[PDB]
Formats: sequence, C-alpha cells, structure tokens
Amino acid sequence: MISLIAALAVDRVIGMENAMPWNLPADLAWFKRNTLNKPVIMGRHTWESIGRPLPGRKNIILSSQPGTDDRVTWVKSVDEAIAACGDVPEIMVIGGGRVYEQFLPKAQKLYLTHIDAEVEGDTHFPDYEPDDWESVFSEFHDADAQNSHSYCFEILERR
Ligand SMILES: NC(=O)c1ccc[n+]([C@@H]2O[C@H](COP(=O)([O-])OP(=O)(O)OC[C@H]3O[C@@H](n4cnc5c(N)ncnc54)[C@H](OP(=O)(O)O)[C@@H]3O)[C@@H](O)[C@H]2O)c1
Ligand SMILES: Nc1nc(=O)c2nc(CNc3ccc(C(=O)N[C@@H](CCC(=O)O)C(=O)O)cc3)cnc2[nH]1
Ligand SMILES: [Mn+2]
Ligand SMILES: [Mn+2]
Repeated sequence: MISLIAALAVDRVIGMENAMPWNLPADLAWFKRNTLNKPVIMGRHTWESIGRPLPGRKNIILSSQPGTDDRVTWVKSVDEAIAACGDVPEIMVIGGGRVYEQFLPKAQKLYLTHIDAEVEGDTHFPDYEPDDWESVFSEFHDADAQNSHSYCFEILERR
C-alpha cells in the first residue's frame, strides 16, 4: 500500500527554492509519527533539501543518475522504488512535486497538512481529483508560540 504525505500551503504550494518556507514543529512531528519505521521514497531534490538521512526509516531516493551516498538506497524508476521497499505494510512517498505526481495514481491514502500560509512557490502538490478521496480524519490546530500558522492534519482514503 502506497501513501503520500505532504504539507500544503495556499494554492497547494509545497516548496520554494528547494526549501519549505515555513517552520511548523508540530507538523514535522506529525510527519515523523506517520513515517517512522516505514520506507520513505523521495526524489533527488527533496533528498538534497532534507540534506541528510531520515533516521529510523529506509530512505529510497529516485534519480536517473548513479547514487552519491550509500547511507540511503538509490533507484531509477517508480517500479524499482516500490520493489526496493520490500514486503511492508505501507510505503510513504514523501515528495517532492514530481515524485508526488507519479505516485498519486497508485496511492491509496493521503496524509495532508493544510497550512494557513500564503507563500510564493515553485513546486506544488498535484492538482488531484477531490471527489475520489474520502476524508477519514481531520484535526485543526490554531497557531501558538511554537507554530506561526494554523494548520490541519487530514487523512484521505481513496473511495
Ligand atoms: N511541503 C512538503 O510536504 C514537501 C515535501 C517534499 C518536498 N518538498 C519541496 O519540494 C521541492 C522538491 O520537489 P521537486 O518536484 O523539485 O523535486 P523531487 O520530486 O523531489 O525530485 C525530482 C527528481 O527526482 C528524480 N526522479 C523523479 N522521478 C523519477 C523517476 N521516475 N525515475 C528516476 N528519477 C526520478 C529525478 O532526479 P534526477 O534529476 O537525478 O534524474 C528528478 O529530477 C523542494 O522545494 C522541497 O522542499 C515539499
Ligand atoms: N506533513 C508534512 N510535513 C513536512 O514538513 C513534510 N516534509 C517532507 C519532506 N521534507 C522534510 C524536511 C525535513 C524533515 C525532518 O527534518 N524531519 C525529522 C524531524 C522531525 C521533527 O522535527 O519533529 C524527522 O525525523 O522526520 C522531514 C521531511 C515531506 N512530507 C511532509 N509532510
Ligand atoms: Mn498564516
Ligand atoms: Mn477535506
């Protein structure tokens, strides 16, 4: 089973200049909660952005080129990335925009944070079809001294 996890600002912006232009500790904690002890698939730019392995997860990087760090696994296709996960209950696809586009059609589940922030972007989450997803969990948080925006954690299942 393949899931996508992402945080989306207004207009589905997910990134700018190979970074995420917000700072929400509670959302990173949610990300860690939902990915720990699961393989995480990411594109090379997202690998470069994160800048180091995500511990406690098998990190699988997509690139057409040979790999450049044996602390993670490198693969050259969607099919190869899936296979490299092995027999696991749930594969987490952790972006970025290009990778989300390719895994969206296979995904059974989306873990989306909706962040109340307007930000310029150069990368978006896919413009997916709302009707085809059932919201099964939704949890809103107001901003606080640690988190400058309000945000909502949503889980969607493919209908
Ligand atoms: N807000 C969020 O939840 C979130 C999550 C993740 C990332 N981001 C942000 O998104 C941005 C990065 O996204 P992006 O769309 O620019 O890049 P990306 O999807 O992370 O990486 C794209 C790259 O992955 C490789 N790739 C992808 N599909 C492949 C395939 N089928 N076969 C082989 N290689 C493949 C290619 O590497 P090669 O060029 O080496 O072939 C490609 O150029 C950053 O701003 C980042 O901070 C945000
Ligand atoms: N909901 C969500 N939020 C994100 O920030 C997010 N980020 C990515 C990709 N980028 C990143 C960037 C940093 C870390 C990170 O440093 N996480 C650590 C620390 C977690 C924490 O501080 O609580 C981790 O161990 O997961 C993870 C993913 C993909 N999906 C997401 N999904
Ligand atoms: Mn805001
Ligand atoms: Mn919804």
